[PDB]
Amino acid sequence: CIGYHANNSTEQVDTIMEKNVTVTHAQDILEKTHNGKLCDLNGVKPLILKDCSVAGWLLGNPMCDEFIRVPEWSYIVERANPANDLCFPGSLNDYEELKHMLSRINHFEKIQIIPKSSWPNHETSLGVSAACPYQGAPSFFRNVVWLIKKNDAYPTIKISYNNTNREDLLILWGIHHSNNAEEQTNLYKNPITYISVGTSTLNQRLAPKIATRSQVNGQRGRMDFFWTILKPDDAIHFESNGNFIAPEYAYKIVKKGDSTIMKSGVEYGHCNTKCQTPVGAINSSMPFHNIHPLTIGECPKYVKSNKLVLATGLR
Amino acid sequence: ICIGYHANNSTEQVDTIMEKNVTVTHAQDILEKTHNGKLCDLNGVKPLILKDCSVAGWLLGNPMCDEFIRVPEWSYIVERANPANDLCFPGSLNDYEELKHMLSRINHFEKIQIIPKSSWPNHETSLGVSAACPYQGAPSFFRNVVWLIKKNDAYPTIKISYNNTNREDLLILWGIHHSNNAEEQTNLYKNPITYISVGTSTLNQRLAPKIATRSQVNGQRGRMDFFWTILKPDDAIHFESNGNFIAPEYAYKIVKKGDSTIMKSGVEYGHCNTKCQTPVGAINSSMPFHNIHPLTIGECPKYVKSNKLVLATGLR
Amino acid sequence: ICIGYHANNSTEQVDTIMEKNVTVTHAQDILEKTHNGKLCDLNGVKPLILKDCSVAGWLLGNPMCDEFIRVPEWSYIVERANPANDLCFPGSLNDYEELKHMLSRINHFEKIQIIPKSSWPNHETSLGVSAACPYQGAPSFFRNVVWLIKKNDAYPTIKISYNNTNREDLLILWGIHHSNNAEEQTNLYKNPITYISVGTSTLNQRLAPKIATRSQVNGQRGRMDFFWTILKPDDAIHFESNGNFIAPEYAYKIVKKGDSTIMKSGVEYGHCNTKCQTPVGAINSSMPFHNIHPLTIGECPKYVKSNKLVLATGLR
Amino acid sequence: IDKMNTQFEAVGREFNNLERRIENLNKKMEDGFLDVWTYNAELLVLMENERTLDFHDSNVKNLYDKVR
Amino acid sequence: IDKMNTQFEAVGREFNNLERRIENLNKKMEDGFLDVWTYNAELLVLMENERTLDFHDSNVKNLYDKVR
Amino acid sequence: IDKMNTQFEAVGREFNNLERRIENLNKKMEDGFLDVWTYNAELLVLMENERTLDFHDSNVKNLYDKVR
Amino acid sequence: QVQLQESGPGLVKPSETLSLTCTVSGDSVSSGDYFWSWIRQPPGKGLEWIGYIFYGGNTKYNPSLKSRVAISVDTSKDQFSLKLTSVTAADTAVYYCATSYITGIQGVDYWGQGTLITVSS
Amino acid sequence: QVQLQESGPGLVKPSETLSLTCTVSGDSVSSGDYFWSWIRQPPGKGLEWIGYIFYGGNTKYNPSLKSRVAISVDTSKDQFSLKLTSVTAADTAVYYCATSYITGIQGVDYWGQGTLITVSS
Amino acid sequence: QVQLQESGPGLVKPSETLSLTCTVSGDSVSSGDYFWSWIRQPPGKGLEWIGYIFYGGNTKYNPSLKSRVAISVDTSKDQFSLKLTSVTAADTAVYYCATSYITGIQGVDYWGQGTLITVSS
Amino acid sequence: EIVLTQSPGTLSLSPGERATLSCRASQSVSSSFLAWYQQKPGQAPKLLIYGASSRATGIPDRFSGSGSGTDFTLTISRLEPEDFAVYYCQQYGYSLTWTFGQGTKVEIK
Amino acid sequence: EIVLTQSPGTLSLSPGERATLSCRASQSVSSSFLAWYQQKPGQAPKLLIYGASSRATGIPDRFSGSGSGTDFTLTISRLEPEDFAVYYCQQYGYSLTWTFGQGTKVEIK
Amino acid sequence: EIVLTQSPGTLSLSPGERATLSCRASQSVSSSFLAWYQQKPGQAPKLLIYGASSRATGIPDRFSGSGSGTDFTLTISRLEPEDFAVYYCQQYGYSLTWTFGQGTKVEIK
Repeated sequence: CIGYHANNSTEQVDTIMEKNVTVTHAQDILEKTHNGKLCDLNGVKPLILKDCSVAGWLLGNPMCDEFIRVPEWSYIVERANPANDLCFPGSLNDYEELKHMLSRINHFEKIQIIPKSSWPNHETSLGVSAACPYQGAPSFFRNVVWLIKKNDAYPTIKISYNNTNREDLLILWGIHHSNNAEEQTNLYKNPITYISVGTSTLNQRLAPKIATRSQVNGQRGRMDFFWTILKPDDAIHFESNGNFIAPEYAYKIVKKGDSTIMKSGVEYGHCNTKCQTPVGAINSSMPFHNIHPLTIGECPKYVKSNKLVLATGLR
Repeated sequence: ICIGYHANNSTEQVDTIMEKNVTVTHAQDILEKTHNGKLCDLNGVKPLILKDCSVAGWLLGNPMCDEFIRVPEWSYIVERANPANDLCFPGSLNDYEELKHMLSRINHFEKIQIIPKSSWPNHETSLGVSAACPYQGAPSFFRNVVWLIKKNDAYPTIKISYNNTNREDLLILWGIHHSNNAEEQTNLYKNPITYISVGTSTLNQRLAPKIATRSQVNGQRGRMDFFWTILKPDDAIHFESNGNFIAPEYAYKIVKKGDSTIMKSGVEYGHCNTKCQTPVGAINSSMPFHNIHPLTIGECPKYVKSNKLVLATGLR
Repeated sequence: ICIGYHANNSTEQVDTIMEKNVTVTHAQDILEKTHNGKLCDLNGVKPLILKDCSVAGWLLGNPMCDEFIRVPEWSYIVERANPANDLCFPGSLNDYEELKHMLSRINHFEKIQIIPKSSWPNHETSLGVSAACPYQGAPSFFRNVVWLIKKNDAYPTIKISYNNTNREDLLILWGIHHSNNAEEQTNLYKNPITYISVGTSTLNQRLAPKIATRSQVNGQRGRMDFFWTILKPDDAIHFESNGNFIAPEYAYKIVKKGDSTIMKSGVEYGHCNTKCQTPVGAINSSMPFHNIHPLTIGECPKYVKSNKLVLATGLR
Repeated sequence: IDKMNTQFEAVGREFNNLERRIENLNKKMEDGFLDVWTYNAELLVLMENERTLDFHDSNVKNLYDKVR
Repeated sequence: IDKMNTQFEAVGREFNNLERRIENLNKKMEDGFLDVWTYNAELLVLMENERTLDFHDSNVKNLYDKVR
Repeated sequence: IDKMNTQFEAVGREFNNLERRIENLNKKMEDGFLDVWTYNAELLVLMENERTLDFHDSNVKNLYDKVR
Repeated sequence: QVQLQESGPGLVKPSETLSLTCTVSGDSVSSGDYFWSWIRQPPGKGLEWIGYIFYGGNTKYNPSLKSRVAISVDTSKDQFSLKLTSVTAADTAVYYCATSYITGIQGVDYWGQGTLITVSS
Repeated sequence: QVQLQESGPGLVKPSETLSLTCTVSGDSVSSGDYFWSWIRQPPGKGLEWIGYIFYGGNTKYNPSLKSRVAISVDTSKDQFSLKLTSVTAADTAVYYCATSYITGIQGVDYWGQGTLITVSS
Repeated sequence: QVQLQESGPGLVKPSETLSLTCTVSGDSVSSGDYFWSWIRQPPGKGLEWIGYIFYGGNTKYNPSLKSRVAISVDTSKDQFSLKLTSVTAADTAVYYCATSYITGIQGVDYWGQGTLITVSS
Repeated sequence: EIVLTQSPGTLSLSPGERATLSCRASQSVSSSFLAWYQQKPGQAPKLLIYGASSRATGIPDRFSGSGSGTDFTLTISRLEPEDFAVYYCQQYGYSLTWTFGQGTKVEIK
Repeated sequence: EIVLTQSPGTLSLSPGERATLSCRASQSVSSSFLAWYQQKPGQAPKLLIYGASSRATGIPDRFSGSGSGTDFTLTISRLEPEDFAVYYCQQYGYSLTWTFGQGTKVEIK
Repeated sequence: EIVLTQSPGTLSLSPGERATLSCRASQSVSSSFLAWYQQKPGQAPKLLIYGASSRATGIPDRFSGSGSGTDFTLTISRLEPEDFAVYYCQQYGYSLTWTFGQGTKVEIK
């Protein structure tokens, strides 16, 4: 006799001209299983922030004091609409570019670039606010200093810093917008103020805005923050006459590569993979999937389908 | 006895990869090339049609376009290319493209009077006409905004606020005016140095006028700048100005939930229903490819740039 | 009697989907992997070659780029990577990338003198030289712009205008200087507080200088800011400045018909005729795939990143 | 024939004269998608008709040889 | 089946409310690529099963007629 | 072999340091098109050579059986 | 700022027309922000209105001297002229050129100098 | 700027509680930049501290009158009130209303006017 | 603003070289906006020019002393010194240190104090 | 046709006192559309007051005015030897009928 | 519990001279977290000096102050008819121990 | 080699009058590249006038200057007990030959 036979299994497939044929021992190339746990990439372990944002972490939110330092990482995990964020209303200039750059940093370290004792003619103690409390008493940030009049005045500030290290730095500072004319005299005697910051490739001048605004978190004032990067020989120069939030700590980076942020709330795990989805981790060998489009790393393609089954089988 | 052969007539020549001219019978096509060249309706909700005006001219109340007051709800916008009327007074509208993108697909549009014209006891609201926006031979100005000038000899500082007590978002427009020289300012606003400061719970702004000599467009050596904002069902908006202020009178109420685009065409209107629309005409085809026009609004088949997508199912 | 065969003595093995390696007679390829390493023409018209200067240094008259005084129309631009000369004086050019995109594919380039050097009776035009742009051991400056200085003790207000009477568009450039302290200003321009203002039929602008302390690049502790615009056949341009002015001398006349990009490479010139050009070398092929270099100007075949695209027509 | 399809692709041109680079990006994307879809559509037929005709030519003889 | 693959595509959504046009551009690009890949995968499996199945068919009959 | 073609796809890299996101978008687009074209090119030959060897080896026996 | 100047014939026969010329220095006639008008003054009587022309071609007239009046604009030699027809014996008076603002109108600011036109045979 | 007014009852029998009110005019009680406090002053003696409340629900208390003290606030009528319990003979106090800045804290500058309370049977 | 100081040795035997030094305070010697020059003065006669060096390595000389002149700079200790050879009897110098602006050049304004060099055996 | 009439015919005053020139109307006219002038022989009328009581640039502080509705009233403060001329009321507006008055004069007591 | 003691008990002065009222401490307090007051009968004590030594808006030039560490002082420079009242020290801060002193008075010689 | 000669040899003036010191030239020197100096014994010459008539910062309002092309001049207006020194011409430029003159002196009558 002739022919080949089989009597086992049940897997029906469809073709371009027929739509239901029983295929024996078929196989699939569609990824639809996953472990619902957040795990580790190729060596470098992710950065996990529980209830803080990037701006709150970098600037030293009092409620997020646990994240003192982390050596190095690959990407970032952050919940949707984190509760803490900035305690004082305001904004951070070029927030998205900073978040793009902070991903995939291969060296991170805190150093004291301007000590607290280098302000002999100013006041650095009574700069606390009631919108950033701590254990039932008012407080403020940790990496920045709000400077106000010491005796009765506010002398012009001319400070410079030379980058003698062998690595780049990330420096942050800010400005304050008041409520009316009578508020400024209580903090900075001078009525008309400015800031001026200059580096080799930077040039900037600012001035505050005074007006009436609504109430957010019990305050009608605002704050604006900025950032820059300097090179192993550059020097940064500051000049202020008022409304200055001077820096205390800077950061050291090496900046090789780029990545993105992840928004999810899944639990941590111990795995090794190449790509990660906001719902779980996948060790992928098939070239297609339908789990979730947004991804970090090398991942198979998105098809929006459930029935990719071809393999082989007689009859 | 034989087999086949039942093809007898018709002529529907087609081609293949390794042979280029075969006479296949009862062929078929999946290329869309026939269309009804008329503008029609999209899923029941009728689009908005402006005949000879621009979006900025409509929203600001052009005196040459006063027939459009009632616009309940729509899907897309039909605006003829190179519209004539437009802004009668030269100038610009800040972030025109963002507003144009967002204004498409509004699910509730309505006009309300937020600041009545009797709410300025110490200013002037009647001597604000211009010769670049006429009306039946007499000079006029826009209708949704108010241009304020000095009343007796002065322009007292303005401090006005509005609290949103409705249950919908609102859209608000105001502006600034740029003079020509230093003599013009005194005849309108006594103060020589002016400013505007507008602040909300998420907004901050301060502006100052620019004074210089420029060219002539429509017999005016001056310009005008406009702005916009959106506020929330609980928030408030505050104003302050020492001069050069175009105060608001009407504000709109919107609901959003959607986004679309703008169609630039000049074709006639008709009674119809479809899913997608092309500038030249309408189409109601289910075949997956077309040839008519790339730019489209709605769900449409693909663009191939070809004429001969014939597939057929014939013997011989 | 048999059928088939006529096996040759070649070796052109190829691959399939269900089989890996079979001997193919008289194969063929559609993969482009050869080329000539030289720079030649594009459909007859010849590109522009700058050796050791940048676009912002050619369009302003770098002292060490004087070989380029007059060049007719062109197609694209060849600029060496990390070019040396560039702007001798530290600073920046506003909207550099838009201008760079604009300058590609210009169909008429010419130089005209729109403001002669004798048109400044009450100012100085001979003391504006710097040690950061030397010339044969003597300090110099650009050749397309004039740096203005007080004459006796004063910098009177400049109020000049130019009406375009030619039947072509023009490109105009100017700039502003940023001092380093409050004594350099009084040693150059008597007025402590300065401004400039530029106005056309479509453009408004007002700027002020910045005074501060910065680091050292090329010896100097100051900076320069440059700008550009285009005016229409019958429009006009107006200037007004109280100080810190870099007045224009020459302007460029263009017509324009398209756009292209710039090429960064260092290969030698050639004489050919190709539709498309690759930074490493030229290519004159008709096959639809290649692997040389993705960046290209003109109509080019596709990028596949592979080495063995062999299709063939071999028996057995 | 409605095997796969798309949904709600609003297309327009909203860019001022100082954003020519983004307009060039949009034009490049549209031209690329045009190329992919024209190649796919005009090659799908060139292989569908051949197998269709071979189907016809194979059956018009296998049904014959059924007679034995 | 691992014939050609991709390399390190980091995907996200980083745009504020004043840059909605660029977000629309990104969404259009993603939808287009999804359509390309779904069409390609579906048609690849649809044509692969037919040739698989008739390869599985003609072989046994030529195995039969080897006996001549 | 020129069944499909393109026209004037001038390309480059003209983006600043503060516009890294648009550069990332451009790189993603280029990589995607690379993947589409490499799949299409590496599959239009693998399925072609096999069917190239169909009327290469089948005509061999039908012209034989012509002799009857 | 504007300055005006007028001159014309000093005697015209009845039933024919009448002509005047007004020349401006400083700004242009195409300013687009002015009210170029005409005003009469019979000797021993009060003032009167004849009509004005502003930017474009728009114009208005008095409901007394309507069918016998016309104001035209010429942009070459910075002039605008008036032509009154069907003259009667009761139309002898001084004549005036006037100007006014259109946004924030404040009456009539600048005036000409005057000229006498007497009609008889 | 802020002005204060307290009023309140005068006589209370022993072993009962004590209740005062403090109205705020001008800036709202939901300001979020002030220290609403209470300060006593036994006649013939010095001053002392009781406790304050600021934005939120955060309070602090003196470790002398700690168990028998409570300060509460409301936003409707713009008031903050005090409820002293377990009154004794040595609890006569001219209760004040005081305010202070929280950022750049200076000395207390805006005070009320005073009200006398006597406890007896 | 800058201040200069030269000092330097004194008597020198004939047919040999000569050497001075000039140290600056305030602005650096890498300023790139100055004309560091040398000017001599034969006693009982007028003044004379020798040459200057500005930013880079560029230099110029007076075509009378050209062969026996050399001006050099050293950024370490902020000095620029002069080396004149082939000294004869007619080379008594009171060599000055002078500075001048390079943009908007005015007259030379900031000079040193003066030192006498006498050559004899 | 809004006819405007000036109530006084001729006023003779010694230097020092004040004038009570007043011109009424037939239909009520707004207070933002009125003006006052001064006419000297030979030359042309100039502007004194525009609006209802606002003063024109150059006019001294002695010249004042008041009125609203239909009745208005001009008032000079002190008589100086130069003040002797003829004044006109005007009703400039956008009602398309600019009507002057018959005028009034002042001369020596 | 930071207890502040004021060294002077009662000072009687003729007009013209200066007062040397002082304020010791138990534990060393900072100089940025201490103020002075002035209490007149009935209304309240007001603010005189905030910080170590810095006058309050409205305070005349006469009133000065000095001191640091644990030993602060005060001075009235010139005695004028008005000045006769009772003054109090304060230790405002974030140490949760806002304790005043026992006060000090000045009356006519 | 632009040789410059100062025509006056020695001027003897009583206090009060003006000096007319001149400075000829061999080639036509521009009016933007010439200066003047004042040499007291010991220290140095110092700037007075640059270009043609622009005075130096600190120079009193008594020194003038004119001339162009080849023949410039000078003036001291009024004589004071201080003006006793030697003045030198200069031709600073970019002609690579900075040539001074021979000098001129003034002293008491």
